[PDB]
Amino acid sequence: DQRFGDLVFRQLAPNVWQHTSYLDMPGFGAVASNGLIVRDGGRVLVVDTAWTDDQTAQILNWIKQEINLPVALAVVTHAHQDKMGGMDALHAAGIATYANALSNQLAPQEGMVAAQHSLTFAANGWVEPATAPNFGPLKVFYPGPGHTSDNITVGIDGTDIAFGGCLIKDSKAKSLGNLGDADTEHYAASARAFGAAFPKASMIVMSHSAPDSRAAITHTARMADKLR
Ligand SMILES: [O-]
Ligand SMILES: [Zn+2]
Ligand SMILES: [Zn+2]
Repeated sequence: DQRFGDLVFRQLAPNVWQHTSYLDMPGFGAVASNGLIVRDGGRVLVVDTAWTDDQTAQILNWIKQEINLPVALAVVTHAHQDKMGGMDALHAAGIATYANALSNQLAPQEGMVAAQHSLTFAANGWVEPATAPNFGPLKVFYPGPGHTSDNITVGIDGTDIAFGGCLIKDSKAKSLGNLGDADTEHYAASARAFGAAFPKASMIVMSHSAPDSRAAITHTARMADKLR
């Protein structure tokens, strides 16, 4: 771990880092949320904002210090604050932003600023390529409704890493976290669909646990079986 102001950064693979930010949300403690930073040749790609604009600007500061290449785009994985709370900071920095069309639709009512561009998805869940131009190694997949109706996931080609966002919790988790906007009927199938989309990913990264093996997926799905 690298502490940088109030955030934490951890290298996961040669061109991949996890960003972590915290929100002291009254009645729950200081909640960590993780996203990703990927160097693709001469540019940087970001998955998820931090909770706030200020924290997200700090992610960009860390990138400037440690990588020193332009951030070409960011993709955010649903319309909750931990994933989209820093959209304004990305826009102020001139970064092109992407989210599930449904996330952009939901953003205002969730108190979020929408991304600039909307991703749409084929019936099988893979992103429609025209809507994710220049995504390089980021392979975006909609696994079905789970943690939220709009949750999306991202594999990183050239690595063993797939990012489940808030859909997936680690193999030791006692709960599925914030289910306030969850789809209880479809959660288990959506967790399993994420696993099936990225079958060779041995490192599973997620919002509210440290990186884990694929047991994160099986355990999450087995816990989600109890929601039905
Ligand atoms: O979330
Ligand atoms: Zn969420
Ligand atoms: Zn979350």
